[PDB]
Order: sequence, then C-alpha cells, then structure tokens
Amino acid sequence: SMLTELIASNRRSAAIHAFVDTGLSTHFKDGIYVDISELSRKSGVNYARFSRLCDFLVEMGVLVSNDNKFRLSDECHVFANPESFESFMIKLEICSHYSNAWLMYGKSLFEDDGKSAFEMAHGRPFFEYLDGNKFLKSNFDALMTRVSNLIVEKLLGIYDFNQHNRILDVGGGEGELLVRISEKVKGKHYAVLDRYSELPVSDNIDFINGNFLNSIPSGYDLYILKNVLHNWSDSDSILILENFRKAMDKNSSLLLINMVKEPEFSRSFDILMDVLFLGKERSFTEFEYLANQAGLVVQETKVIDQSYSPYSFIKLQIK
Amino acid sequence: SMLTELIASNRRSAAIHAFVDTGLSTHFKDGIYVDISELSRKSGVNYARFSRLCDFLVEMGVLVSNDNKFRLSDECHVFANPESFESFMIKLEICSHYSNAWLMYGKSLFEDDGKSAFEMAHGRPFFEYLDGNKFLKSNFDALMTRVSNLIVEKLLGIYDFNQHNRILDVGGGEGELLVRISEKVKGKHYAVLDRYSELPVSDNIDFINGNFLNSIPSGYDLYILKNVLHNWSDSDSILILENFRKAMDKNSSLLLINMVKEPEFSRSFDILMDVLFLGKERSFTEFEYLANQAGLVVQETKVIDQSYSPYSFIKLQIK
Ligand SMILES: Nc1ncnc2c1ncn2[C@@H]1O[C@H](CSCC[C@H](N)C(=O)O)[C@@H](O)[C@H]1O
Ligand SMILES: Nc1ncnc2c1ncn2[C@@H]1O[C@H](CSCC[C@H](N)C(=O)O)[C@@H](O)[C@H]1O
Ligand SMILES: COc1cc(O)c2c(c1)C(=O)c1cccc(OC)c1C2=O
Ligand SMILES: [Cl-]
Repeated sequence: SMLTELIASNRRSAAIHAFVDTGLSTHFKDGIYVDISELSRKSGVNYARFSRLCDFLVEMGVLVSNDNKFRLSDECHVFANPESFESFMIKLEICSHYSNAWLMYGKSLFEDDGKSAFEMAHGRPFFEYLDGNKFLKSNFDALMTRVSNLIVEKLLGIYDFNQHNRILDVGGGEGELLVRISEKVKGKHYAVLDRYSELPVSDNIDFINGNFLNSIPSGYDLYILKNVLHNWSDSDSILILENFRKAMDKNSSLLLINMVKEPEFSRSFDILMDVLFLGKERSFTEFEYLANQAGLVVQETKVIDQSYSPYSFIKLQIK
Repeated sequence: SMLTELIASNRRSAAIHAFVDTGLSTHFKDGIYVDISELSRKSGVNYARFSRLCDFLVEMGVLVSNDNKFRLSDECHVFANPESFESFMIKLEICSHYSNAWLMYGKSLFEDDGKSAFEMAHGRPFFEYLDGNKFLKSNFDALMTRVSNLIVEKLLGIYDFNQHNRILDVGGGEGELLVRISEKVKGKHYAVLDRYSELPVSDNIDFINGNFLNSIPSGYDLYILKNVLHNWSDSDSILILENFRKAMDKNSSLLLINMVKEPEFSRSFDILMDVLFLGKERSFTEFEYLANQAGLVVQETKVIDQSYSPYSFIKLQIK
C-alpha cells in the first residue's frame, strides 16, 4: 500500500545511514559503475545482503542499475564525499539521541513547561547537552560549517561587506562564515561570538565567549545572525533582537540570514525545531513582526536559494 | 530539495507516531472534520504546536484541510481505530528497540557471526528477546493478529478446509487464523503451535508450546505455516520444512502462505527482515527450491492480494 510505506518512511533514512555512515558510499566516487562482487572482496561487506540494500537504494533513486552494477544518481554524488553537509545530516538525523527526542514529541505537545521533546528525553536543552556530548557537538557544528560554506558566495554577491570595518558573527559556531568571508574581503576586524567550552583560533578572526540571551557586545558597524532565531520561541527571539538594538547605534546594521517558511517547501524542518528547541521556521512577515517588536526596521530584503531551503536576507537598523 | 527530504524520511514516520501513539488520531473517527481549537480544550494539548503537526500531516496526505479544519484521508481512516494493524505497525516501527537495531544494520553487513543487527544491539535474537519484553511481544503479537484477521476470508474463499479433520497452525502466534476459520468451518480438531510461556485460551483451539526448529508433531492431515519463513535463513527455512516432511504422511498436506517478492512492490521489508532476523522476502521459485531440498513438492499454487503486500499460497506434500 501507499500507507504502510508512508508509515515505514524511517526505513529510507536508515538504509541511507547504513550506506553513508559505514563509508560504503565513498566507493561510488565520480559516478563510477561499481561491481558489488569486487567491493565485497575489497571492503569485506557481504555480497548478497548488500546487493539487496542496493536494490532498495535504486528504488529510492539513490543508486542507478546498469549491467549488474550500481552508481550514485547525479543528485546523490554528495554521498561519495564524507565532508559533504548531506553526509553529516544523515549521521545526526536517525542517531540514538534524535530517535529518543522524536519518541517524546507526542508527549511534549500535552505539557506547558517550556521543555523540548529533547530535554524530556535527555534532561537538558539541546545546546546545554551538546556541552557534555562530543559526538553531537562535533557533527552538528560540522553540518552548520558545511551549510555556511555553501551560502558564502551567495551572501558576498548580494551585499557589499567592503564598506564595513568591524564585523561580529553572533552564534557563528566554528566561525566558517567569517573565515571564508575574510579570504575575499581583507583588512577588516573579524569576531565570532559563541558559547565556547574550548576556543578555536583563526588568524583573521577574534573568537569571543558570550550569550546573546544576556548581552550583545557593542562597537561593531556590522552584525551577522544566521540560522539562530529558528532555535528559539517568539519571546526569546525578540529578547535577542532587543540585545542587538541596545548594542547597535544608527550607523550600525544587523544582517538577519535565516531559512524562511514558504507553502511550496516541506514543513518537516518546522517539526524538528519543535522537537529539539521548541523553535519554529517563520515567513518574512513573521520575522519582521519580531524585529518591529524589538525596535528595529527593515532597510533591505533579499531571497537566497540554497538546494535544501530558501533563505530570507533582512538588513535591520534601530528606530 | 528531493535529497534532504529523502534523508529526513524518518520525520514522516515520527510525525504519524506522535499523532497515533498519543491517541489524538482516535478523535478523527468516521472522517469527521475536527476543530483543532475544540480538541485543544477537550484534550488539553498545545493548539499552535499541534496545528503545525497537522499542517505536516496534510502535506503527507494523512489529514485533509477544509474551512480551516482537519479530517483523516480516505485511506488513513485506520489511524482513528486503535485496534487497526497500521496503529500497531507505527508504534513498533520507530520504537527504541527497532531504532537501535537500524544503527547496527550498517555494522552487521561486514560481520558474519550469524548475529542480526537486533542481536548485536540488544544481546539476543528477536523472538528470544521478546520473551523478556512485554511492550514488544504484545504489540508484535497484536499486529500479526490483525493482518491474520484480514486474510481469513481470502484463504476460505480459495481453499476447502472442510476436506480436513485435524489442523495444526505452526508459528500461529495468538492463533487468530484457526479461531476465525473454526467459526466458519465446524467439526474439526484445531491446534496452534508457537513459543508460549502462558498458553492462549480459545474453546475450539488446543494451544501447544513448541519449537519448529526441533520438531513438528505428526497426526495432522493439514499443516499451515503463515508469515514464518521470511524470519529465517535458507538453511533454517530448509530445516523447518524438513521437520514438516518428517511429521507428515502421504495423505498429509502443508499450506505455505507467505508474502512474496514481486518487483512492483517496495524492498523496504526485505531490509527490515535482514535487520531483525537475517531473513529475506522470496519469490515463488525461491520458496519452491527450499521446499524441494526439504523433500516436499508443490501440489497447488495461488496468488492472494493484501493492501500491504502480495502473498504466495503454496500447497506442499512429501515426495
Ligand atoms: N546563547 C548563545 N550564545 C552564543 N551562541 C549560542 C547561544 N545559543 C546557541 N548558540 C550557538 O548558536 C549556533 C546556532 S546554529 C547556527 C550556526 C551558524 N550561525 C550557521 O548559520 O551556520 C550553535 O553553534 C549554538 O551553539
Ligand atoms: N522456533 C519457533 N517455534 C515456533 N514458533 C516460533 C519460533 N520462532 C518464532 N516463532 C513464532 O513465529 C511467529 C512469526 S510472526 C507470524 C505469526 C502468524 N503465523 C501470522 O501470520 O500472523 C511468531 O508468533 C513467533 O512467536
Ligand atoms: C514494525 O516493523 C514491522 C515488523 C514486522 O515483523 C512486520 C511489520 C512491521 C509489518 O508491517 C507487517 C505487515 C504485514 C505482515 C507482517 O508480517 C510479516 C508484518 C510484519 O511482520
Ligand atoms: Cl530432496
């Protein structure tokens, strides 16, 4: 039926996970037609049982079958690259911690504690738990690093970063964004403010420990806040934007870069933000409301098309 | 993208689970258009957060939207029924024990200990572990009971059970098949064999604790083995069928009734059977070979269509 396969949608994610997490997918580099017989002998994977996974991978459209051999689809070439964002997305998606956070989702709806399905399963909010666990922090920050790398060229194209002097990336993580931005735009003061248990060091970047719930450090004519607000409630979102409005002056500008809600694209991400953070995806009009509540006004708006999600580029200044 | 949503296929199964396991789906009985505001009052659930879950279920085609209200789709009416086979499938599908068995599937492909991905995760093979877990055994035995109920009328329609005197259902579970057959076909001796601690009780049925790997008891002219062989290797399947051959005389018959591999339908179940049992889904020809090696021959063959899978009906007799 169409129902039983929709109920069994987990199997798709899990079949891809086995393929990419083991590193079997890395043997399919450069759209090569792999002999599963050869791969079995070399890699030590069972021939019969992996042939059968490959059959299910063709059905999903991850593999293509020609002359009793398999290649990655033109679209699924990224599964050959361990450093691809898709590969890091798979690692987290159906990991033990995410699985148990989803099992509490149903329960999370009934209660009004402000506790995420993740917190109900593990005992601390996502980022407070990523302090303790190295597997989740190293893979999450890697994902945010890879998706940051793909939007660098799109951001530099639509905005002139060469007009600004001091740039602060609020919640940058590894700081990949300003690292890659500094390689095109030189002779600027670069700073990445995050929750740091250990300090990373980048020649051009000035890594600071902070908390944008508490205070944004003033003395910056450009502020960057990319993919943060979707990890927070409307109240917590306004609080962050008000900390900017207190830190900023009239000459200062805030770039609000975030995955935007559109009816065309899937809602699945909106749910995952609920599960992990009690967050949500928002439209431009919804982001503008939270900005007009915090005492900021939209100077400029631009749409960015990433493969995975459309983004909203909003330039915010104080009233 | 098409790729990121294929990677996030688990989110589909997770959203349905939170709807059906919470019993919120049971408020959508008889294709009624539910008011999410009304339900929020009645149930005590979060409106805004559940409104979003319902938006994602519409996208999947589980709910349908009219006048800002939600009904279950024509094919998703079964979610309102907590006795439906789909409602049991959902709960087992992404439960703790299955999830962790999928995380070991990757590893399981390289090793050859005769250990399943479930045995690697939990420390025992599927059915032996169910002896120790009431949540898994009850939900599993319930699922098997609901799918066995659905096939009863088709099996009676194609085969004459009136010609037989003594009938044994091997691996019959709760025994739903012979329970529903004994109500239509009276005056027979009905026996059900399975791995029992506490024996089931039905007035018409003699429930026998046993192990089909060790021995099948003789003295029955009809044997039935439904949805068993797909949980076992070629060798274990041959062993099982050999025990039938030893147990049967010339006038004795065996009904091998099992879901069959047809290219049109998904392979996702073939992977699950590998994860849980090192089992597989087989074509008619493959079933005929294993039987032929056991020393049995095909007498009659018939196709049965169920919504979730096609079935092979193979009447088997000793050479
Ligand atoms: N109070 C806080 N102060 C600083 N950083 C925080 C924070 N709460 C969360 N963060 C960090 O903010 C990041 C959100 S994910 C976004 C990362 C990056 N801006 C990108 O777009 O790719 C995480 O790295 C998280 O650790
Ligand atoms: N060694 C063994 N001997 C007997 N029954 C066994 C067994 N190993 C597993 N089983 C049983 O085999 C069944 C497989 S599920 C199929 C159940 C039933 N025939 C139906 O079609 O609905 C389970 O009920 C399990 O308890
Ligand atoms: C939760 O994961 C599952 C484990 C299972 O063992 C099964 C199923 C799901 C089924 O959906 C299923 C459907 C119809 C007939 C079935 O019996 C062969 C099954 C079955 O066995
Ligand atoms: Cl033989």
